[PDB]
Formats: sequence, structure tokens, C-alpha cells
Amino acid sequence: SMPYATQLALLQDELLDMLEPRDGEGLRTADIIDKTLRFRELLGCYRLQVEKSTRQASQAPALAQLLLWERFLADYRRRLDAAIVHEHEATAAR
Amino acid sequence: AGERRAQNACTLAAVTEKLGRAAELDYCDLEALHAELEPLARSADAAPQVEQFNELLTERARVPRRDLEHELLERRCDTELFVSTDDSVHELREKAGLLFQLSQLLLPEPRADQLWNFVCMANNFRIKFIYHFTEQQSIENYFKFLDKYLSENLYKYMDIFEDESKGITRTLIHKQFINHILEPVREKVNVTMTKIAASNSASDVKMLVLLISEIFITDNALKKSHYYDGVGLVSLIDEAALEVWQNFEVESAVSQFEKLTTPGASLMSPKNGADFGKLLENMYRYLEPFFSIDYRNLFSVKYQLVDEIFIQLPLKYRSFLLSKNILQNELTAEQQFENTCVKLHSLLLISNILVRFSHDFTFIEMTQQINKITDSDYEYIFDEVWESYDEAVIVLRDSIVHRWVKGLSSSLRNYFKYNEWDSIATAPEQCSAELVGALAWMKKMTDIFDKYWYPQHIIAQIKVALLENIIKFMLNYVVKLNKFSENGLRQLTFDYEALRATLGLPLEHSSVAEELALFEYFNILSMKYTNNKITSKFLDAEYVSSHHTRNFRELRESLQVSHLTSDEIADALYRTL
Repeated sequence: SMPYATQLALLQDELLDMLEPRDGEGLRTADIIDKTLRFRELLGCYRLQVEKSTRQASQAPALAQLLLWERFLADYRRRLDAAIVHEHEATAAR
Repeated sequence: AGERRAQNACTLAAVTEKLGRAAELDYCDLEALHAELEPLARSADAAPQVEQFNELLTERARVPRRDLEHELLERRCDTELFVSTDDSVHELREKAGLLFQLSQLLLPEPRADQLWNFVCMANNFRIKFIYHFTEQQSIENYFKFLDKYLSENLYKYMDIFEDESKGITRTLIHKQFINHILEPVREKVNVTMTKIAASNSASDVKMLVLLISEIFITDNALKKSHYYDGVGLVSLIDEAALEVWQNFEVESAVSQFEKLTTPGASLMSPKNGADFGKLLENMYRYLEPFFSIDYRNLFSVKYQLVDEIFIQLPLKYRSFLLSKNILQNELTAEQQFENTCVKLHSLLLISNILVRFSHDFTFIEMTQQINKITDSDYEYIFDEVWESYDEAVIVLRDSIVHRWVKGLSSSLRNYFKYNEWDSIATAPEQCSAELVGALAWMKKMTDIFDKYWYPQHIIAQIKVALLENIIKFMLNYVVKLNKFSENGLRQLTFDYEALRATLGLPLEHSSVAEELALFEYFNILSMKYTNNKITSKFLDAEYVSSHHTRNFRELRESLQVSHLTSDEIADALYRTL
């Protein structure tokens, strides 16, 4: 919704669901790339929000969620590229 | 070592004696000879024996070739007049089976054009093709003809010549029937091709380029429309013809690029960034078929095309920007600011373009081809561009903030000169008359910045950096240099919220620590006007000294001041007096 951490929370689920479409029409790869771009942007926003909460700790859960989300995006690109390859291999041997 | 030559040429001289008896030699004997001669092949001592054995196989295959080709043509097996049935197909499969068995006995391995069964299967097409056709549009028409024939005959001929018992698989028939049907097209095309590759005229060199490009296109369509995982017409392209095509394509791309990096003295515009982006997309649309074709002796140029176009050109473009323009010394301050905004926009736009390229399938594949041949552990080929772009983005972002803040320091000079904050007539209804100019300027500035697209987090970064610089300006140049009325302070708070308002900050969210501190300092400042019991105690100059070393254990809990430092709380309290 409004908060960055819940936007990222939902967008992670969405991005994971795109990998297994119950559709028939395969991957919506352009929408997936658009989502990962938005995920990166929102990540940066959450990072800035956490950073700018103490001037120049009890902000540990936010840092943990941030780290695990950055690791998620990094692995998700590998998962996506794999799925993209698999989807064209499958639609050549049919 | 010589004990294996006078002994080797003994079996090798008995092979020639059994070969000298061509008749009264059944297929079994041909296998026995293959068994003996096979090891000694390529020796070059047994080369004569090979040459004889192969030309014997060929003579043993000449008659079933004429028969299979006659039967295929005289029964019209590739038209609607023929159906595949246990009776009308029986003899065809015998003649083709024997031809295949004979071809597999060739030493050391049969040539591509020696698979006699497939040559016969393709003969009908060869005659139809040569009859109907006696450049790019020609090659396209050849594909149209080839495709129609393949469509209505490929799976039919697979149903006809399937023979698991003799090794003729369905996968093999699918590959080879297409390959051999393709051979008369290779020969026809490669005549006009070698006819052009023997000229240095520009008209020629371009006609050769277009020819090669059309070959790539048709090979691609063949792989897609009929699921063909064999060689197309790419076999015709020699390394000398590729070098020509590759250089023509890189030259075309650089020529377009250089017409965009021509330094005008006018303020930079987004269009140039979008046009370079379109250049990269168009050049990728053109190079897509070539990239998708899987020939190993092609990788050498595919990497060359990837680097020189999709790495080098983006890097050079970054340096197109960030570049000393003595022609741009006549720019306004607000013009230099917008010029930088546009630069950062363009750069990040090309970045996302490359991000999209990095997930298209052809790139993923030839990225692994590169990670395998060069043994370089690249995640994406664009890592070297992104990491080089991420630097320039910071330099640009910092430049925007600095140039913006420098201007704000300038427009607040009037508002800075005002010193009557201790004698305020009434409560605030509008903004301080000397701040109106700055507020207007700051709105003009955020509107200029907002003209263009940036990633959400980079927007937040720049605008927060300015909220902080606004706070520092208000605190050091105004607050920490005056003492305030009841409504003087209310007026200042108004002024601050007006300046924060002009940034159009992504709001309804949380607040920065620096702003929380700002309003805590205001909150303390505001005890000068409420005569509470627990406020006369705190607003004592001696309470400040006597409690400063406790970090104001009392005051912190009483007033929820949790972002100010000891010295800061002290200065606020002292400022109330």
C-alpha cells in the first residue's frame, strides 16, 4: 500500500507468482522486468528511509528485512533468467 | 616400429585383392572389409585401399539411387496423388535402406553429400526448384518456396522413410531431409554471392551486406517455422564475408552515434538520450537473428558486435555527457541545473534499456557463450557498463544537489537580512514578505527537476538532501542567530513548512531524523510562551549548567526530546531567555 516495507512485501509475492503462471500464456516477462525495476527503486527508498532515521540500534529488524530483500532481488534475477531459458526450451521440443 | 608396416601392408594388400573381386561379394563381405580397413584409415598408407573401397560402395549404390529417384518421381510421392501405404511405400524403403547402409560404410566417415538415401529423397525438390528459378528478395522467394514444400511434405516423408531397425530415425529424417532440400538453394545463392564478393564497389559491398543479412533472417525463420536444428545457408558465409558484414554494421552504428555526440552549445535535451536509446534498440532488432544463430565460428564476431555496440557505445555516451563544453559558459544557473538534470535522466534511461536487453533470451545465451569461451565470470555482459554508470550517476546527483543548494543560499539572502524576529505584530497568515522570492524560485526549481524521469529512490535521495540543506539554512543562518516572539516563532515555522512544501517531497510517509530534531528544538523554543509549572524550572540559565552533564535526564523524559544533543538542548533553553 503506502509504506515502503509493505509495498516490497507484496511485490515480492507478486514477483514470485509470475514465475509459475497458471495462465497458459507463459511468463509475462515484460511485466516481470518492470516489477524488478520497481523493486530495486523501492528497495533504495526503504534503504534511504532507514538510513535517514538516525542523525549523523532499534532499527535492526528494518536492516534485516532490507538485507534479505537485497539478497532476494539478486537471486530472483537468476531464477527469472533460468525460467526464461526453460520456457523457450520447452516450446521448441513440442 | 617397422614390424607394424610390413605386417600392416599385408592385410592392406589382401584387402586390395578381395576388392579386385567386385562381383561375388555380398553386403556381408563389405562389412568384413570395413572391419579390416577401418583401423588403417587415415593412416595414408592405406589411402589407396580406402579410395577403392569407397568408390566400390558408390558403384554398389548407383543402381538403387536411379531406382529410388525414378520411383519417387514417377509415383509423385511429394504431391497429393500419392498416399503412404504398406504397398506403395514398401520398395522405396528397401532402396533407401540399402543406400543408407552403404553410406554408413564409407571410410573414415561419409561426407554430407554421400548420404545417398537423403540425396534421393531431395532430388524431386531439386528439380522443382531449379525449374522454377531460371539477392534479398530472391532469397526470400527461395524461402517461401522451400517453406511451402517443407510444410506439406516433411512429416509425410518422415512417415514414409521411418526405419528404426536400420538406424533411420525420425529425428534424422527431419534434420537431413531439410538439409538436402536446402542444398540446391545454397548452390544457387552462393553463385550470386561469390559473384558479389569479388568486387570492391560500394554498391557491391552493400549488396553483399544485405545478402548476408537476408541469409541470417531466413535461417532464423527456418529454425522457427519448421523446428530445424541443423545448418542453414550460414555455411555459405566465409570469414572474409563476415568481416565485411560486421564492419558495415559497426560503421552504421557508430555513424549514427557520432551524429548524436556532436556538441551543440544549446542546453542538453532529453531527446538526444531517447534517440541514442532508439539507436541501441534498432541495432539490436537488426542484430537479433545473427545473435540467435548457433554456429561456433560465429561467436568470434558476436562478441565483437556485443562489445563495440552494446558496451563501448554506452560507455562513450556517458563520456559524451560529463564533458567540458566551453560552448556552454553562457548558460544561466537555472540552465546549467536543468542541463545536469537532463544528463542524469538520459544516463539512467540507457541503463534501464540495457537492463531489459539483459533478460531477452538471446542475450542470456550468448552471455553464457562468452562466460565459457573467455572464462570470464560475468553475471551479465552489461555489468561493466552498469558499474561504470553507477559512478557517473553519483557525480551527477551530487552536482544537482550542490548546484541547487548554491542557488538557494543565494535567494535566501534577503530573507537572511531580516532581523526583527523578536518584535512580531501578530500570528502568521501568509509567508514572510522577504521569503516570497525564494519560495517562488524554489518552486521553479523543483518544477524544472520534475520535468524528467528518474528512478524513485534517486528522486527521494536528491529531495531529502535538499530538505536537510533547508533545515541547516533555517537553523544556522536564522534560528541560531535570533531570539523569537510568540508569533515570530509561529511565523518561522510557517516559513519552514512552506519551503518544505515546495520540494513536493514524497510525503504521507515518515519524517527524517533531522526534521524531528528541528521540531524538537522548536518545541523547546516554544516554552518561552507557556507559563507551566515544569517549564519555569527548565527555563533557568543555571538549570542548564547544573544539568548539562546529566544529558538532561529530567528534561529528556519530560519533553520527549530524543534527537537533540546535550549541547543542542542547552542552546535552545539558553535561547528562550
